[PDB]
Amino acid sequence: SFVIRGDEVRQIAPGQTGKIADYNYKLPDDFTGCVIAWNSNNLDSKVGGN
Amino acid sequence: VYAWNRKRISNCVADYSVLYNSASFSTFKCYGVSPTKLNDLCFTNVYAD
Repeated sequence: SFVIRGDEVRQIAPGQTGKIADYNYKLPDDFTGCVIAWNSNNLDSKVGGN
Repeated sequence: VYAWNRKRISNCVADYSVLYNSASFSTFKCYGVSPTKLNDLCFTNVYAD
């Protein structure tokens, strides 16, 4: 578990691309499991940025 | 979009990694090529519309 920008929800998958997938958290091409995510703007954002 | 812009690109170093890192693009979809390969693959011509 972790937090990302919503634009990066695209990157968390087997065989995917870009700076999160390549450089922060990598899934194998034969992953066996589930990916789950939810918007957390009301929890994790702050009026001065978090 | 009735009369779209066009350019033939030739004779250049095409580092797509700037565009690949700029994932702020709402979509970046490829057909017949995986986008990862574009810095290792190369071409006679490219056309940008």
